[PDB]
Amino acid sequence: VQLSGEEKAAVLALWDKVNEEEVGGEALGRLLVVYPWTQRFFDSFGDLSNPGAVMGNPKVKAHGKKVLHSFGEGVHHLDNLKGTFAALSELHCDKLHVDPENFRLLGNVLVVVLARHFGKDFTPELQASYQKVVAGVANALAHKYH
Amino acid sequence: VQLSGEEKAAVLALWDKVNEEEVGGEALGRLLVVYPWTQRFFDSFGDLSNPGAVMGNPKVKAHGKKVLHSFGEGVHHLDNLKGTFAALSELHCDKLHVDPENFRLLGNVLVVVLARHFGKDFTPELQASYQKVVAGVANALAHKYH
Amino acid sequence: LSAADKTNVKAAWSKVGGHAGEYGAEALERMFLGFPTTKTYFPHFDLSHGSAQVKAHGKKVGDALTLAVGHLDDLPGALSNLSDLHAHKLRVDPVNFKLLSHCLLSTLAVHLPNDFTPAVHASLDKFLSSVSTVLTSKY
Amino acid sequence: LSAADKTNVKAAWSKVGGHAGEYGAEALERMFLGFPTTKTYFPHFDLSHGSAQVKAHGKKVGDALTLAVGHLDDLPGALSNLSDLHAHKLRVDPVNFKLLSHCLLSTLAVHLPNDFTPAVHASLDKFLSSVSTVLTSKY
Ligand code: HEM
Ligand code: HEM
Ligand code: HEM
Ligand code: HEM
Repeated sequence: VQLSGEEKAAVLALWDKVNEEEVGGEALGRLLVVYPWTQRFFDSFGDLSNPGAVMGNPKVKAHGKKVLHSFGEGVHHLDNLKGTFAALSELHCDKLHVDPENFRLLGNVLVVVLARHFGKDFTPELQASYQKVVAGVANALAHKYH
Repeated sequence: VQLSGEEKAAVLALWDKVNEEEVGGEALGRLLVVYPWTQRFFDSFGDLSNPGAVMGNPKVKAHGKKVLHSFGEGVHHLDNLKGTFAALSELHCDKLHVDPENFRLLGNVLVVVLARHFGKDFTPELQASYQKVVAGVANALAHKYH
Repeated sequence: LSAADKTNVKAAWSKVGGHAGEYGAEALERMFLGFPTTKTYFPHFDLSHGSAQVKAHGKKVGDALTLAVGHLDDLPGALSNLSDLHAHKLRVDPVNFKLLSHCLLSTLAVHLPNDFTPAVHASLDKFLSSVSTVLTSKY
Repeated sequence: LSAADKTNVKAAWSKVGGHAGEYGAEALERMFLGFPTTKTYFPHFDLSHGSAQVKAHGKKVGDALTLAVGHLDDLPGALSNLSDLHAHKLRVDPVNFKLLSHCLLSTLAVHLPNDFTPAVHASLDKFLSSVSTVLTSKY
């Protein structure tokens, strides 16, 4: 990913402050509420009818934590994104059949959730760097669809 | 691009029958008529107000021929798409600032124009292979946006 | 849609005539082969070439499009039943409506090459986007 | 938009209050930095941080959003002037309306974290998509 050396340091320093469970649970829940067709993939998780049931569903929280942990792996391996997510790309293409447009949607919801948690510390410049990161991850996850 | 050996041969055999000037002129013209915000990039070419002025504009025909010729280069280099279009990706990102969603739009218009020219010979299976080709080209052209 | 679009769409669909079901089936087939992710909505279908389920479903799709062309001034009313089905029950990802639209245009180009002029393509594209918007309107 | 959406959007915008112009300017800045292709529509602007042109344009954007929230039942009428500008004169690529919407939501999250609940985010997303649709409706 085209990221300067000052940019990477700011990205890594913010990740130190990311609670993967809180952020991850909130980002996956907001995806399910805002883009409700994504609920189709998670029928396993039970009741996802109203926002209250989504945000407090323990499986939404646990899965969001797993998603965010894997995001954090990408953040710590920005020079090898395609290889970090190769196995996950196969899983999402071949087993789950997620359209890759949804990877971009989740990445943008994550950015909005980072904004909500960090406030004015989440500057326009730091958002810009995170937009490059989430796009890099979405394209690594789409690699094996191609 | 994930293409079988039988698939590549069918793709190449159709390209033998492609008139780059006729197909290219029609595909670029249809892009400009159907997705009229794309006209913004081609003010150089003059009058693009109504469909009649677009389809008969000689610069639309000449540019569409150039675009299709470069497509044909991709078709003949399907194992090295990123390298065939590297210089063009730089040009479209850095100099012209074309959003890459428009590469996908042009690729789909090209497929519709192939369908119109070849009729029943443009089978569901041959279209499927061309969809892989045009997506591979659109992603090679988007390479240096990332 | 503009009044010129409406006129083009009604004109173009009168040339489709009774082949709407056959074109709807071919469009589905083109979509399943070109865009294999779409097959996951049809676990209960035989997706074989010439499958009678695809042929029957293509007829339902073509009939709904013909109904829409007769109700261009009130698509949400004419299609409300289908909006609930695709958004609430089926939860179809909106991206797939773009894919089917493209496959339908490809099918019309194949069979009506002299009628599929640039102006008619542009009006049909707008019609199919307008149908798609209605069908994804319940989310 | 549903009636529940309308209620959420009117409620959420009353919490924005008089900061609509400042949020519109910040959203533009976030967009120009995150999505540099959008800068090509503003050759005549100083895109510096704190530029008065961006601040002034952010005020026009925030005012138009406030106008839209007062006219949720007739957005095409209330925004028709802006539809002609963005589609016919400026020819803004529709993708850029998604980018600005995302940047505006990001800005609201920053400044109103306790009010930016999942239900309010979902209603604002629908509102911004509905505004965007109107503004790209003339093609
Ligand atoms: C874009 C960033 C994404 C990342 C980093 C990511 C990551 C992951 C990870 C790490 C797993 C764990 C699989 C395992 O434990 O073996 C997983 C599974 C899964 N993901 Fe994703 N994912 C992303 C996007 C999406 C999206 C957008 C959807 C659907 C809208 C989705 C649907 C699923 C499903 C259904 C599973 C399996 C859940 C289960 O086994 O119960 N993912 N993903
Ligand atoms: C997706 C497949 C595409 C291919 C293979 C392609 C290819 C080309 C080629 C070969 C050139 C020649 C530049 C030169 O002669 O040095 C070019 C220039 C150009 N392209 Fe593309 N292009 C694609 C898509 C697009 C799209 C979608 C747009 C805008 C909507 C666009 C806008 C332009 C412009 C404005 C120029 C410069 C024209 C001029 O110098 O007068 N291209 N492109
Ligand atoms: C122009 C766009 C579309 C139209 C006019 C349309 C129309 C219809 C109609 C008329 C029905 C059957 C209603 C009934 O028998 O009760 C139906 C069902 C269905 N549609 Fe759509 N459809 C469209 C797009 C899509 C897309 C893009 C998908 C998914 C890729 C999809 C998936 C389904 C499925 C799974 C069913 C149920 C089929 C069954 O269970 O027999 N549809 N649609
Ligand atoms: C919520 C979406 C948007 C709204 C409410 C909005 C609103 C406005 C308003 C109120 C004006 C000024 C009208 C006037 O002074 O006559 C304007 C102008 C303009 N907008 Fe938009 N806009 C939106 C999206 C966009 C986007 C996405 C772009 C391009 C990336 C864009 C580019 C422009 C430009 C270039 C101008 C002319 C500015 C000038 O020359 O001073 N707008 N918009």
